[PDB]
Amino acid sequence: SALQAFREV
Amino acid sequence: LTPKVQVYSRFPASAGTKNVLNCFAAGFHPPKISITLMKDGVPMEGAQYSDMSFNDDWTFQRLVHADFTPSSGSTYACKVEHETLKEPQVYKWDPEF
Amino acid sequence: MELHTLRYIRTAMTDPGPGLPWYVDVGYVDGELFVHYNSTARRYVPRTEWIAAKADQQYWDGQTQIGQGNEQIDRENLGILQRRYNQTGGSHTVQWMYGCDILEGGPIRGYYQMAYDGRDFTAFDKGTMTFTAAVPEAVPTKRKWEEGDYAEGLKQYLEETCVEWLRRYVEYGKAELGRRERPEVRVWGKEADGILTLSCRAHGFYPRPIVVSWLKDGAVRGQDAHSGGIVPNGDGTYHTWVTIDAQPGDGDKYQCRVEHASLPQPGLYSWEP
Repeated sequence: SALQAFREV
Repeated sequence: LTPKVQVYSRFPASAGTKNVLNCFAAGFHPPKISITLMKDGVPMEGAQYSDMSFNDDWTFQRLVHADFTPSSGSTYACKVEHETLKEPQVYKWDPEF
Repeated sequence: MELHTLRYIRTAMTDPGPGLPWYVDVGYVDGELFVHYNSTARRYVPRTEWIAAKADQQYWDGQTQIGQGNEQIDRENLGILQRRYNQTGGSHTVQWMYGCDILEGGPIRGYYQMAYDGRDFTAFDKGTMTFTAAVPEAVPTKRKWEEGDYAEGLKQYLEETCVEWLRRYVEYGKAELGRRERPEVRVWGKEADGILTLSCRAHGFYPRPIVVSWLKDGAVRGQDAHSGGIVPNGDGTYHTWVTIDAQPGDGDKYQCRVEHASLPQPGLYSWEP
């Protein structure tokens, strides 16, 4: 499974 | 970063035998690029463009491949255009037959 | 020892080119492409027959949701980074690479890394539970992400979720990932300007690792020998070529040796007339 990014940079 | 390009067939080639012509461009940035398989100075039909990828060093790469039957009387090449190149660069296939 | 890898990569581009998606997103098991998402299609599709066969609709819909989420955040990231670098327009890219490696089923590596315009930007250091700033412009990202305590969730993904999925995928694709395909090898020669250039080309091998050497007098000869590295075919197999420059008339003194998992003994090949 991919990971949903947790926060923008 | 300029593309590094190789042109090769799926199988070792022979006249009149069905095959696939590949053109692989790698090591480049930015990702925008034009890669075109050519026979006798005309684009080959039926070209397929593999999903763009990049390597562990972040540099981009693209494979283009087309089914073909190589002819002894013809010359095959890959034409590449990229922002790093002032003019299109043509890479010739060696049939090795 | 049984090694396996799961790697996800994604790219957001300001200038993909005419007709092309600005966001592309792919996954690899043991280096073999198995899923693809882009911003035009707005879903993940299979790229191997084993994931197509063994994954159900819930899997695809769940991955699609993640792809859409990541597309949205990377669009935002492109804007954030352009402002941080004081840049308008032009060509820019954000790239991510992350995943896990397992050895005899157990995790041995987990990574999560970003590049901006092709240069390292930030990486997770799972051991210290911090983020590295490769460049000064990444220091605000390090700060934000450390303050937000995201390391715990990322560590859990890399050590648990990623590993559990990689174990499942290796089961789904066990026969395909473990297969061997033998190279078809051809030696070819061309003379020009007083130099005989011999080529040894290996077509259609799997897996990817190979050694192709030119021998003379029984010995591997790297002097004047040049490898093109290992490049892909359309079909999940690989290609390589190695040349060596020789004196005209010396063709019969050279022999190409091919070492590959498919070949119980190395292949040996010479230049025919």
